[PDB]
Amino acid sequence: KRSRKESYSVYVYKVLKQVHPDTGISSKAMGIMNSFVNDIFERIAGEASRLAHYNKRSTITSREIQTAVRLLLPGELAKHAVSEGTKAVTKYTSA
Amino acid sequence: KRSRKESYSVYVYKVLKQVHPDTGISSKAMGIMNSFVNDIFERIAGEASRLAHYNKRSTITSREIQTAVRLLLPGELAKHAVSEGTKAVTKYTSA
Amino acid sequence: KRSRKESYSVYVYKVLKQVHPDTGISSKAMGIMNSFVNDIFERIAGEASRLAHYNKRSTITSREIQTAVRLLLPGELAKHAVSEGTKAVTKYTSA
Amino acid sequence: ARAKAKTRSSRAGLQFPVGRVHRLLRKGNYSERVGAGAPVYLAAVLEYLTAEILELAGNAARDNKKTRIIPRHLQLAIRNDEELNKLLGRVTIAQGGVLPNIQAVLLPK
Amino acid sequence: ARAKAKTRSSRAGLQFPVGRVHRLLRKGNYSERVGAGAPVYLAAVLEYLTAEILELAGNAARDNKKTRIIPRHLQLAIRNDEELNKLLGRVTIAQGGVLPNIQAVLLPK
Amino acid sequence: ARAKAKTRSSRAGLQFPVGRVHRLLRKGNYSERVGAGAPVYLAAVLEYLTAEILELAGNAARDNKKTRIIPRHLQLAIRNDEELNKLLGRVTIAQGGVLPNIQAVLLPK
Amino acid sequence: KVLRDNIQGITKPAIRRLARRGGVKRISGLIYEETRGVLKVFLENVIRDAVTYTEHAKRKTVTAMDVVYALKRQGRTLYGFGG
Amino acid sequence: KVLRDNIQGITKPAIRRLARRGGVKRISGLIYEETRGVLKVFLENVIRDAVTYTEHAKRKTVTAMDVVYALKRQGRTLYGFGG
Amino acid sequence: KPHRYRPGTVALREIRRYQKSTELLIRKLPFQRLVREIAQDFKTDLRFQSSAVMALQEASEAYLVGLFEDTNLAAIHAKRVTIMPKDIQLARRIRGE
Amino acid sequence: KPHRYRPGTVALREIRRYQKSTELLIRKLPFQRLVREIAQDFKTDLRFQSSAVMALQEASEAYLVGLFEDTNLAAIHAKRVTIMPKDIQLARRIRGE
DNA sequence: AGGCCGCTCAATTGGTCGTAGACAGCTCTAGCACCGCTTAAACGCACGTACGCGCTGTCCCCCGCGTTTTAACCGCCAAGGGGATTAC
DNA sequence: TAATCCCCTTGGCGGTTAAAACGCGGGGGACAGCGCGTACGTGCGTTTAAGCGGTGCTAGAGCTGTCTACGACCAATTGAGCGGCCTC
Repeated sequence: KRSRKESYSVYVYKVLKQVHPDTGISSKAMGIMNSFVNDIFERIAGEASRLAHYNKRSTITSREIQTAVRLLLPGELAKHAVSEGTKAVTKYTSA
Repeated sequence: KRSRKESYSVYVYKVLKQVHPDTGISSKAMGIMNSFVNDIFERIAGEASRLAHYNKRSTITSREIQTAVRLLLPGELAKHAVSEGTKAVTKYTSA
Repeated sequence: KRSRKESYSVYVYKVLKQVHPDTGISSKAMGIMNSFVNDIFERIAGEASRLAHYNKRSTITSREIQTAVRLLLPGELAKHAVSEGTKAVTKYTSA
Repeated sequence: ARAKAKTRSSRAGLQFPVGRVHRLLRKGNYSERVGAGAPVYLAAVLEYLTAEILELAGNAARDNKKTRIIPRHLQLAIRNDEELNKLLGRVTIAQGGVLPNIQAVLLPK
Repeated sequence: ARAKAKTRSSRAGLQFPVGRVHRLLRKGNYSERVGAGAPVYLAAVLEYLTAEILELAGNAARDNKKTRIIPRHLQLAIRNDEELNKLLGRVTIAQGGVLPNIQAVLLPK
Repeated sequence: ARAKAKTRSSRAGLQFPVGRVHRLLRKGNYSERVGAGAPVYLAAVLEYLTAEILELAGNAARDNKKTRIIPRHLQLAIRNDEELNKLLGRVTIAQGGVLPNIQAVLLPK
Repeated sequence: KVLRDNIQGITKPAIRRLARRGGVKRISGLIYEETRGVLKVFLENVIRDAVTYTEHAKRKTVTAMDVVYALKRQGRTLYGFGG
Repeated sequence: KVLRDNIQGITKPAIRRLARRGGVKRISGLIYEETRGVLKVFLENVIRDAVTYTEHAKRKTVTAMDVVYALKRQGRTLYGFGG
Repeated sequence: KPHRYRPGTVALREIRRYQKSTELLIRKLPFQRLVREIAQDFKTDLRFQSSAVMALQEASEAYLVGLFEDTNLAAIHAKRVTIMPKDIQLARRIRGE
Repeated sequence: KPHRYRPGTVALREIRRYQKSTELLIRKLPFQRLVREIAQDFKTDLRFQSSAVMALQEASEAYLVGLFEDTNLAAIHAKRVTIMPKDIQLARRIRGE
């Protein structure tokens, strides 16, 4: 065999079957969404590091991530992301 | 009672009087210099972090910094900086 | 059994490999370097001796050599020459 | 005597790997400690964007009567969402093509 | 009983702090570990860069018959150097104004 | 017993021998007593001058697709610099040749 | 204490002065309101980022460092204000 | 061993087809050579960084992932080749 | 007769006079009032460091100057000197706004 | 009489087709040789993954099409249907290059 | 500004301890080189036809040159907000 | 997070033109209809090297064992470097 390389194949596929059970996906588009999730993850991660620097915070919390979302994400994307993450963090807080 | 705020005043003053003993300075010019040194410092530092990540390096060395110089710093300034940096690490290893 | 003959070989080699790490050396070009070093050294030393005579100073310091550079070396190079000389005496006094 | 090893993505009711994102941020040099809800919130945001994009991609595939996600569909979906557009203005899609854009001055009388 | 305190900035013979730049790189969360030549190389680069900045500022001040650097001199120093311009194309300067720059069509005849 | 010694060239951080230039000044019959900054100043001047001319020779060698310096490169480097020509107007160079120089009346048409 | 029409507080001759610093000789009548609108949009974006910073900083006073970081995130980095 | 002219290999009808994809209806004959020049400049800017990555990687074979790094540095991030 | 310069002469004098100038071209108090005005919409009772107000002032001034540089490049591209807001919109949209 | 289209019609059909189509419009192998000859201009005897060659390709045509969209914006701002290189030079200055 | 005086923190050093990647070295695999058949490319010349822009004119639109006025600016005064600092 | 304090921001006030504002003569600006040399799209056949497809191989890409450089970190100690001030 070879070394296992982490990718986002199965999670994107689960989410796809959540939104579209009936369809397929090309591997080229799959690599594009891998690049997408890695790129946006890097943008938000760097922005959260910037704000943790600005507030002199040694720890990046969901407050910082929410601030970075409100910075980068436009308008309704930002507020529904806030709603989704808030619902998720309440469910995880309630386990 | 006050808290110290660190700035690069005395070093830029030193090298200014080294290269122009007769030349004065204004303080807001020094503010622009502080903004410059922090700006270029964070550019080079972020690029060095990127190169450490790309080549799976947990340690940022002079090779990373020189690579970042060839990337960001264009052309002639890059070659001069390489030259005095090579001199600088050389005399540093001899010291 | 032979006797040592001194030259300026390794220093010009070091300087060339600093400014051009990949450039080679022909031996008679190196003879031109040794003769050039000896020639310019004798010119500046004679000028320093004459200035020491004319100011009745029995000691030739960096001021005499600086005057000699201002005299013999024409302009733009002489200005740069004063620049490394000032930086060198500063770093030598600091060391 | 440990209980069942449950997954934090399902603890959030979500699909994106919470453990992977938290480990990446621990190894990404952004903060040495990461707040507990930070990767959960991040994965929720990532899944929300990914879900809406995949929904648009499936709808665009259905629009051109195809059943498979294509990078052309990704271009035609993301570049036609203006907030995703200025979210991703300087980002290139491989083999995505371009938006159908004719200037009205280029069209004949 | 102890080695004499002789700083690494003096070891470089350079005025920029090896120690302060090193601690800002370590604190700046770029990697937990940093090679020894990295901050000395960086400080050499920074001090050299500021050296040509100070040269151009000095000649700009000497041109406008003032002995003191004003940010107008900084404007004239930065924007008249093509590599510095490529370094600082997107950088804004306080109270610097612009280059003396008129297009040829604006002149009479 | 004894402090470990560095050369004064290393104390300057310059490649030219400060000690050798100092002894050739003291034994060259120019002054019986010599100030301390004089030989380091002169040695820095000489090293900078040789650095410039070696840079010029290296670029000239790269122009002629030759890896190694030749005295033809030295002749081209000296005679094509104005201030170096002022330094070496009366200096003869072994195996150097001359500049490629044809007067305008010598050329046809 | 409420303010209503201070976009007109950036005066027409101030617009002319800025275009002189921009080197603009002749300025149409349609220019000024469009400049007001685009500067309004730019300011809205910048102080939106700055207000986000300030509420994330749990502060009430807008600071110039927040202005600096907001301009950095829009690729309009400013020197000379404590950055 | 060496090659002297392959910038000609980015042919004139290829430029024409791209300008059709770019939406150009009429293309001057002066367009093609200067478009070759500016793409030449851009590819030099990219590949200089990519080579810098490559000897920073101690490799002799150029990979696509460093091309992605160089493009992301220059603000022209490409999706479809990462990892 | 009173002295009258031809149209554009005083314009060019303003060109040279404000390129040599370094001072801010906006009145300070209405600009501060405007930033308080717009920021009150996003968050109530906001207070401003005056230095932050002049920072916004100078940054906005230079951003507008860069905008009019792009604009009059488009105008000399468009063989005009009377710039019109479509030039600014061209500069913005080619810049990506 | 053999059939012939009026000018712009095949240009517009090509415009529509390659806006619809997504494929590369340049031959891959001369592009690869150009990549290698400019590689040896920086470092001789480099080897290139084919994926790197096509990745550099789609990056190149995307950059190009962005410049040509800006070129059409300038040309319609220059009130024209035929582009000239000064449009591209203008757009290159507008992007800050 | 700058230069001088008082504080303080930071920067270093010696050692120590953990560890990172450089180096060697294998291996195996895709890039490279070579070879062969096909036809898209391409390109080049002819020609139809539309392009860019300028002359003249034409219509109108801010620019310049004032006067008036008013509130911005500057100087002065009172309030307290909150920001930052220390401790828990 | 509590306290708090102090200093830095915010509101109020009195004049003062600086700045805005309004208006009017006027030259310039923008630019369209038509013209006119033009410059390039389009046809379409030909050439050739790209494209496809088919082989051989080892350069180096990538993976694996070592090992020593290599550098972070703590107590201490110092010396440079910043807060403060005043002054020419």
